[PDB]
Amino acid sequence: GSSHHHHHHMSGENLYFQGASAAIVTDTGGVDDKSFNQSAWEGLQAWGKEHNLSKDNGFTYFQSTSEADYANNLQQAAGSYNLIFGVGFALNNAVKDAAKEHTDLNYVLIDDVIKDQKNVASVTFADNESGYLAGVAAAKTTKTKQVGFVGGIESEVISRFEAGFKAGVASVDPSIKVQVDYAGSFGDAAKGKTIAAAQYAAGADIVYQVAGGTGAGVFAEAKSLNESRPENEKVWVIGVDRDQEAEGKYTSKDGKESNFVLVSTLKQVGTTVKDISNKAERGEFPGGQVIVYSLKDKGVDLAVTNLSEEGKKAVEDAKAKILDGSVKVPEK
Ligand SMILES: Nc1ccn([C@@H]2O[C@H](CO)[C@@H](O)[C@H]2O)c(=O)n1
Ligand code: NI
Ligand code: NI
Repeated sequence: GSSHHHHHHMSGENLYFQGASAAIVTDTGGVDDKSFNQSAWEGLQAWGKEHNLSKDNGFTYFQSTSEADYANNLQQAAGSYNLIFGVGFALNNAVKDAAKEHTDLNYVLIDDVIKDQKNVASVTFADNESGYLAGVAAAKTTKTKQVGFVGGIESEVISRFEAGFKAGVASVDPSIKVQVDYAGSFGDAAKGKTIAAAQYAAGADIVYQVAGGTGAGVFAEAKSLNESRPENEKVWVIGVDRDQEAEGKYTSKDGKESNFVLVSTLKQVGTTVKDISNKAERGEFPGGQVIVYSLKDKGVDLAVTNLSEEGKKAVEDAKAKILDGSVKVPEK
C-alpha cells in the first residue's frame, strides 16, 4: 500500500518461519537409478541442506515394491510429511486417492496431470523437445545410419521422448533407421542388456536409453562391446534425465581411455522438487495447477558432451527453431 499508518513493530527475536516436511514416493526401485529417481532425490537432499534438515528428520524417500505398495507408501508418508511427491506417471491414481483422504496435505505428481484437486500440483516436461535434440545429435554422429531407442514402459510420457527422438533424427536424415524396443519396466537392467545387445548386433551404433534403471543394462552392454574393440569402432549411448557423461568411461582393446556417452537429455526433476518444496513451505503451494517445463525455461535440455562441432551447430540451430515456433516437435 501507498501508506501504512496503523502499524506495529515485530522484533526479530519473536519472528519465525514455519517449515514443511517433504517426501518422495518412488514408482519402482531406489534413489540410485542414475536418472529419474536419483535426480528427484538429489533435489530433495539439496532442499533439506538449505533448510538444516536430515534424512528422516524433515525429508525422506519411500521405495515402492509394486503398484500395490503405492497407496501404503503414500499413507505412511502422511504420518510425518505435509508435502508428498509421487515421482512417475504410474502414481497418478494412488496420488489422487491420497489427496482426497488428506485435504490438509499437499501432493505433487511428477510426469502426469491430476485435474480438479486443490491440494495436488502436476508437473510435466517437454521430453519431446529434449528427445528431438538427442535425435539431431544421433543423426549427425551415426556411421551405420542405424540408431536404437530402448523405452521403459509404453506410455504417453515415453512416447513424447520417442516421437521427439524420431522427428529429430528425420530432421537431419530420414534414411536413418530407428530401431524401437520397450523393456516393459523401469527396473529391469537384465532386459535393458538383452535389448541393447540385439539393437547393437542388428547394427545400431547409438542407443538412447529412456527406461530409468533398466538403462543400467544398456550401459553394461555398450561397455562390454567397447572394451573388446578399438576406440574408433566404439558404439555410443545417449544419457537420460541426468548428465550421465561420467557413466560412459572405459578402456578400449588397444589401451586408449575413452567415453561412450555421446550426449544426455536433461530433465530437472531435482530442481522442481526443491522449487515446489520452497513454495509449499512459504504457503504458496501451486494447488490445482499444471507446471510445464520445456526447452525455453531449461526444465529439459541437451548436454552436448562428446558431440562433433557440426553436431553442436545442428543442435543449437534445432533448439533456436523449437524456441521461436519454426519447428513444432510432435508429442506422439
Ligand atoms: N522409475 C522411473 C524411471 C523413469 N521413468 C520415466 O522414464 C524416463 C527416462 O528415465 C524418465 O524421465 C521418466 O519419465 C519413470 O516414469 N519411472
Ligand atoms: Ni505498501
Ligand atoms: Ni493495531
